[PDB]
Amino acid sequence: LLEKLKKLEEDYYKLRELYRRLEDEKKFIESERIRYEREVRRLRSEVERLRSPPLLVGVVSDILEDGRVVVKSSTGPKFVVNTSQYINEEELKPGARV
Amino acid sequence: LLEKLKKLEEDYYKLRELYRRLEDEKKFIESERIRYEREVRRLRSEVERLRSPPLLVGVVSDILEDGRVVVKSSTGPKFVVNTSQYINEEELKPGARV
Repeated sequence: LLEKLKKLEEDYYKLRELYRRLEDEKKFIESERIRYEREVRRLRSEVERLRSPPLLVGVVSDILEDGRVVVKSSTGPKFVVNTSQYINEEELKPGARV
Repeated sequence: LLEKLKKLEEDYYKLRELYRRLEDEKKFIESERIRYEREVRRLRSEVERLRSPPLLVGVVSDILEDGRVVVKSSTGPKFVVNTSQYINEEELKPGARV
């Protein structure tokens, strides 16, 4: 009865202090989490963007109605390549750097 | 004295649980903190492979208005790749060693 309630009160009090004390130690940790969040995102994004396979420049030197477009590449030689579905043969005129 | 013992007991219960949620929140953050810190040091490795030798000189051929830069490499081919937020594009312009 009386004995029962006092033991509960003591035990709530005891653990209230334990959590309050721990909270502090991890508040310092949260501040750092945020710091690290900014950098996790910014670093990863700038590396993958530069790492991308170099998109070489060609100039639509010839064109055909069969899908093939002869692009004089800036490496030296010409290549005959077939264009994607993003770019269309309507967009590809002579003099068009691609 | 049942009245006395209850009043102290109810006082401590609410504070105890209030701190417990904060402790639980900030524990979870602790683990994520360590995971993300390891990732900033790993991402700095990716960054540092970009900074490492071999390196090749390029000179900027032109600036496209879409936020990409066309760089004529000293090998031959000019290539279109994205820009960084490490670098500035006010330092990039036609003839700009990079």
